[PDB]
Amino acid sequence: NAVDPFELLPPSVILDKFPADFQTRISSTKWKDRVEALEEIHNNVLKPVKKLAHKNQDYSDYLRVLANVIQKDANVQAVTIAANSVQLLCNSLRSNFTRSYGAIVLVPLLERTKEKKPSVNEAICSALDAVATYCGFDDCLEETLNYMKHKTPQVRIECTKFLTRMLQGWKSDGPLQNQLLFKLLPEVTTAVLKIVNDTQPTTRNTGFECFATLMKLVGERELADPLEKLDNLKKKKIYEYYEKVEV
Amino acid sequence: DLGKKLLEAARAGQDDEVRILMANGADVNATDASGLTPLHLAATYGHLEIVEVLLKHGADVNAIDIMGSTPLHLAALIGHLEIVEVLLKHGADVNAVDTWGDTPLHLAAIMGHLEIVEVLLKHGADVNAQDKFGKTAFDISIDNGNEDLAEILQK
Amino acid sequence: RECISIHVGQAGVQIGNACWELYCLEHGIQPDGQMPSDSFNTFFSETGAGKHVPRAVFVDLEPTVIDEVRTGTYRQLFHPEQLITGKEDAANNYARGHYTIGKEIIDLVLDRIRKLADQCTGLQGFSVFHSFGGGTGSGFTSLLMERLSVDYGKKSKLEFSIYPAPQVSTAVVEPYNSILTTHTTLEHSDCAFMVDNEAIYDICRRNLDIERPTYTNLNRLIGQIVSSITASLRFDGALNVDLTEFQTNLVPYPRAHFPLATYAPVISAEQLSVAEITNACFEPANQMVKCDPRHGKYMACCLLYRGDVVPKDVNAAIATIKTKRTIQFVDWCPTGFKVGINYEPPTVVPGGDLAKVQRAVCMLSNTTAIAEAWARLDHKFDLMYAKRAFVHWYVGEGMEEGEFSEAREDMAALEKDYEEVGV
Amino acid sequence: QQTVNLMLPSLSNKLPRLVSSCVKCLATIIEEFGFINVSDINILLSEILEPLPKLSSHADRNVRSETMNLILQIYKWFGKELLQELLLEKLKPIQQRDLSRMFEKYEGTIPPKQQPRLFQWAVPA
Amino acid sequence: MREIVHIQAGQCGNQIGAKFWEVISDEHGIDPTGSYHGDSDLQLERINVYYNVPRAILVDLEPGTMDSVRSGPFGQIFRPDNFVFGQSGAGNNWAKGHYTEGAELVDSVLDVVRKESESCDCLQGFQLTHSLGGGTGSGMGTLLISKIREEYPDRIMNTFSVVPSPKVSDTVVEPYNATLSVHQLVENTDETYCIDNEALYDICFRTLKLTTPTYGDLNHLVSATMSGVTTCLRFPGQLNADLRKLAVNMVPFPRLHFFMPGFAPLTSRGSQQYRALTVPELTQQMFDAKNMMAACDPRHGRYLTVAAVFRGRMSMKEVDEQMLNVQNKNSSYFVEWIPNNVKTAVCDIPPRGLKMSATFIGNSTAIQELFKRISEQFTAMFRRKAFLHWYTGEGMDEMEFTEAESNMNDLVSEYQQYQDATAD
Ligand SMILES: Nc1nc2c(ncn2[C@@H]2O[C@H](COP(=O)(O)OP(=O)(O)OP(=O)(O)O)[C@@H](O)[C@H]2O)c(=O)[nH]1
Ligand SMILES: Nc1nc2c(ncn2[C@@H]2O[C@H](COP(=O)(O)OP(=O)(O)O)[C@@H](O)[C@H]2O)c(=O)[nH]1
Ligand SMILES: [Mg+2]
Ligand SMILES: [Mg+2]
Repeated sequence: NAVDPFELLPPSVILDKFPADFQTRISSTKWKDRVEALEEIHNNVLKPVKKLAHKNQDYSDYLRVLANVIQKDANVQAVTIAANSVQLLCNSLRSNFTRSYGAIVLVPLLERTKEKKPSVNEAICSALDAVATYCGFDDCLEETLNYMKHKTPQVRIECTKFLTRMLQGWKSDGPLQNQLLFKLLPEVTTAVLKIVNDTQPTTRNTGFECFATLMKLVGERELADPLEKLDNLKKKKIYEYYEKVEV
Repeated sequence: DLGKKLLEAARAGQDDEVRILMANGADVNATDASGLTPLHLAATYGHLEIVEVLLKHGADVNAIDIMGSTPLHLAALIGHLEIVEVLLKHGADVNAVDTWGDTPLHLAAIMGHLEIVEVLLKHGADVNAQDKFGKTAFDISIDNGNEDLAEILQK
Repeated sequence: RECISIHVGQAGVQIGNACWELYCLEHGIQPDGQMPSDSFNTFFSETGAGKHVPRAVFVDLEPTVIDEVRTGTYRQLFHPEQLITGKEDAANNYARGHYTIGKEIIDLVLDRIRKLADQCTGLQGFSVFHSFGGGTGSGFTSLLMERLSVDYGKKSKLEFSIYPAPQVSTAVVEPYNSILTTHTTLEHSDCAFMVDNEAIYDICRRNLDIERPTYTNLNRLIGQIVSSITASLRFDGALNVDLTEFQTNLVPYPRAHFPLATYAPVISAEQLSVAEITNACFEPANQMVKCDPRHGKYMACCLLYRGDVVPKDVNAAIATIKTKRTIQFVDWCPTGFKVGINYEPPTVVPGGDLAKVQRAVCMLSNTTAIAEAWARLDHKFDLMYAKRAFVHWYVGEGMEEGEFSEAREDMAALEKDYEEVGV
Repeated sequence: QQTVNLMLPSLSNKLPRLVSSCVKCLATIIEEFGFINVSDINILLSEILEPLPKLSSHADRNVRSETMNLILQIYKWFGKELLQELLLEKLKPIQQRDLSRMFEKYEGTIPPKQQPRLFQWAVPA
Repeated sequence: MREIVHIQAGQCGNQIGAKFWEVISDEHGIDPTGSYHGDSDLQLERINVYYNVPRAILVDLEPGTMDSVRSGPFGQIFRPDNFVFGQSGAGNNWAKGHYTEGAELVDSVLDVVRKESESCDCLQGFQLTHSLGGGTGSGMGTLLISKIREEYPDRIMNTFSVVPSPKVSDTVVEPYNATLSVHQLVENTDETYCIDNEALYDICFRTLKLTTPTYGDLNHLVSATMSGVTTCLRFPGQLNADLRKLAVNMVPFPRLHFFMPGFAPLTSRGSQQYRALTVPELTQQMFDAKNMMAACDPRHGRYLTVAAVFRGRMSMKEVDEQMLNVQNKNSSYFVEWIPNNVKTAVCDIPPRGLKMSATFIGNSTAIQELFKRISEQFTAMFRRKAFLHWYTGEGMDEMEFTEAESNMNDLVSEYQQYQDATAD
């Protein structure tokens, strides 16, 4: 007995909804112009709907201006309401963000994990979770690693927590020649150890989960090689999470 | 609603447009969401002519809101000495209490409005009045290192 | 601040004619729309050519009545897109007005309302004129009111219901239709002035001295009393200057929003004092709804005088009645009688059986005795629904039988709501 | 599906007693057979759910009454989370109450364990 | 709700049908050529209802009836296309009219019905005149009704069905035919005026003192009744204006839609009357069972709903008083659980040859007496199984008779239930 996708429900189109005074309001110098412009389409145009139009709808003009703010916009509020827009698209339009869409917002989002305001990290991470659950691990696996290597302490801990989030919901079943194994020891492990051996404890402690969520996926015997090279003292922290963690 | 426009004006402080709205018979004691009359709002933000205009048109000088705040509370909190004496002259409740147990004397003492403290005191403020936690205006001066206020409270 | 009026069914439409006839005489507006002469533009808009058009929609599921509008004295006054007609009427069936026929035209009607609301800048709300017992008046209105609570939800809506009366009653099922609309229109109406056609009949037989009144007779009397209530909105008085104030002054409970209107004086065309007319406001014979306020508690009370009136005479007549009668109020009321005056004289129609009076008054009072009127409908309803009589007509036009009971419980609950306030 | 797909258009006919009836007939080709060996069930569910709003607001008492039965026979097989997302929301509140009252009186697993009637190939199987 | 399509089927159908067109053509001021020679706007205000020329379709398996209509007075006015006639006759066999011969022709009729409906601004419904003891008027009429009911389900179906009586034809199969036809009407029509030949004879014989009434004599009473009940429909007026509103305020339970009509004053064929009756006199021809067109005693049952139509110039004040009087002075005869169940309407244009008149349409439970008579005659006939081979030979099943018998008895029981009902 197979199940249904409830997604069969007819789709809705939002392109006609946008107003003429939208592009200039988002591309304005006055912060409240931008905020209201974004906030309007979120509360009026996206939040109501429950399924966007798959057929013949190009959002990669709208999505690249959400990225422009999420990355560069100095107003943390305009970021927050934008990443919640990005999530809504990726959520109400599942199976759309194959590359052009997903990749247009991916590396901007990972840059902005730098934000430490709880509400904002909430919105950015949850949107990263959206682009992941419908594009995992297309571009994110590689680019997530890149930003674990980044200089800002916050982006390290948050992009590593991201790999942890993704890894718990990592999916089967090809052969064991998925993108995770092709780059497992070469890249994933070499980069997770950089987190495990960070100067900060709160950083290191994210690596300890992100390594014990890794062993859970790919066998505590396969990775016993870099386990030995690790401190006996760090080892029992890694094992601590291994015993609690589920994927 | 004409009672809601009179709140917008009395708050933001457009002295002239109060007279316009009141000449259209607006409710002088119109309540907003949280029970705040225009007299509350003008007394918070220091619009002396708007206070005296509303009072002489029959504004409830001792009106409370959803939290038991009278306009004299809010004037003594923010520190509007001009308005405090206008309210008191129009029969304000010098020893009014709000939901947290504070009197206007509590708020003027906490915010360091020594000039308003003395005015309230001379209108028969309760110096020994306590709040929820059990603290008087005198305890606040002891707790807040304000020897200038301790002397003004025992005068 | 431009109020839009809506007229549903023959009752609304034909009372509408009487009111806009009377509005145009009070404002010196011509049948062709011109004016040789602001506060009155609450109700009328203006053409570039100096023509004053009502802010009104006329609706009927059948041409006949609205056809006479647009081939009559005031055919030029309305834009033709304002007068909307279907073809099959509701046939005294709320179900057809609300479900079967009403859904075929509701969207056209809501669209034509948007065109009048788009011309308006600071729209206040809606005045709605309709019968109770009529199928269109009950069913379609209640539908339109539901949809106006969506498309204009954040603003006021006022009812002018025609309470049914066997002396002019066209249908057996008018109790059903009354209950059904009052249930579904209860949540969507902010205030509602009932008009008992029996009282208007009684008044016209006694004070206008007519043996068998016609509908024209009833309208002239009703339109006079409607004008008295809307005078504050059309001439910029002091009291009830906008639609919110009606709820502020008269409605101290969302559900209990049914004021009793009393109008004096009604003088045949074949002068009284300020005191004499104010005493007649507490005489049941001149009420618009037949009940006994002496058996009930007042939640509020407004007096709308108009004409040759001295503000001191009013205060004397008030003190007289506040001292020399026992008008019981509820304890949680401001027990102050609100007043407003408009010095312009009551206009009558040239030819009317109603005479021009020097001064006049219309007392709006939310008394609990108006529950008596709901009891009379509820009883008639109960007798027929006990046998499920005529119910197949409704159920066969898209209506669930349960809706009858859900409505009856809402009327029983309303009768309890009136009781608990008055004890 | 092929039988269902052919007799669906008749729901949109003038005569009520025909749509009254052939909604009863649709509902009992389901309660006795059911959806099995159906290529694209999603496409089929959409095609038979599409008219159910209008049918449930149809003038005829019978057309309505016999549409709540067809609703139940779809719930009786994969309801109610799905039908409340797709169809319960749109019906009169009184209606969706009766449908819930109808689901309580229903006992037995969410998809029926055994069909009251089997197909051609299925019976020998 | 404007136009009404009229149908007449069978001999009786076209007889009382043509008589009806004679009466209301005069009343509306139309001549046999089809031209207005009236003198009042109250006449052409709602002429669009029955006319375009009548909106009338003429039907019979008996081809002779064709000529009996056209050779009549207003026979020239009817549209030639709207005559639809068979080769042979049904010969008092309901099955021949409903299943065999009448069914073969019914398509041709529906084609004309469609044609006349096609060019209607807004149809109200239909109007069929026919007899129930016949083969064509009953069998093909009821089959026509169902065939329209399913082709036009958003419309009213209104019949003037005349009941057979031994006093007018000694044919014993009529109880069969009328029972089978009532089994149809209770399921297929919104309202049915029960014209009883038993009562038409008893009025022509006893009240009008005619020793041998002819069809023409009975048809005079009918045509005058029909113009009376259709007065609301044909002239401007507030109350009971269109067919649906009438049925809404007349029929509280779908199966109990058989009205007992009656009107006043009862006149002979072209006789002279004294001083126009007074309003209280007219009013006192309601319970007066000698004015009922159905052979039933209103005293023996209860009125569910009543419609009164007063025609002529008179005091609206006095009519209201007299009707409000007669209701409460006989309060035990009007059902209590339907308040304001009696409705009165006035039309200023009186009928032809009378200064005042009053028609009394009533849904009285006493009508069960009528269905009792038909059923007892049916059962007496059916228990001995007489003449069944006629019906069965035409494809009918013996079971049908049992179902129609039982279904009419359920109809009688229902009337008896609401008669004994209480408000308490
Ligand atoms: N006072 C007054 N009452 C009226 C007027 N017109 C109708 N009524 C009353 O309204 C009630 C219902 O009649 P209508 O309003 O005409 O019915 P409707 O709204 O047109 O609905 P349908 O005709 O069934 O489609 C009746 O009881 C009448 O007595 C009027 O012009 N003035
Ligand atoms: N009142 C009246 N009754 C008739 C007339 N002609 C026939 N009947 C009755 O109708 C029944 C016979 O049916 P009929 O209409 O003649 O047969 P059809 O031609 O097959 O419909 C008997 O009960 C007759 O008494 C008529 O002109 N007037
Ligand atoms: Mg009407
Ligand atoms: Mg014949």
